[PDB]
Amino acid sequence: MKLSQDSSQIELLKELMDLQKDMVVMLLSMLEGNVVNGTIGKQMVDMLVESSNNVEMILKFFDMFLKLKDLTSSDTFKEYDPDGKGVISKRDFHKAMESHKHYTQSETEFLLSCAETDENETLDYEEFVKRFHEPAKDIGFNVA
Repeated sequence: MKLSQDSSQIELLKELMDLQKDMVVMLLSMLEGNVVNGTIGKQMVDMLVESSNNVEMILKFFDMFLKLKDLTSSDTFKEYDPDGKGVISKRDFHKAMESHKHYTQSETEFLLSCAETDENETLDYEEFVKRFHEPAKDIGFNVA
């Protein structure tokens, strides 16, 4: 959450979320050959309950950045961006989100903060949904 809002700390976020993927992969390997009501499962569940709040935040992050692809693919946003130029405005993206209505006020504010716009207040949603959706789609599948 901290690095996503910042603009310079993008490669660090990529490295951190690659470390996250490798952690989840090791966790999956720890359950390889699992049995019903096993000690390893007991201990993983204990760890998850111990760190439940952090998993809550991680899951919320992944969900809000997984719904971004559906928002982009919706026809309401296609009306706002009639051509495939890949560039949309701040009002335009905000109104698209507010019509999409599946994002709360806090989620919309966080998305706007994580969205970087230049002097024209226009962002590239074709990279905004690749810098975040793809790592989310990659890690969250392993978490699931």
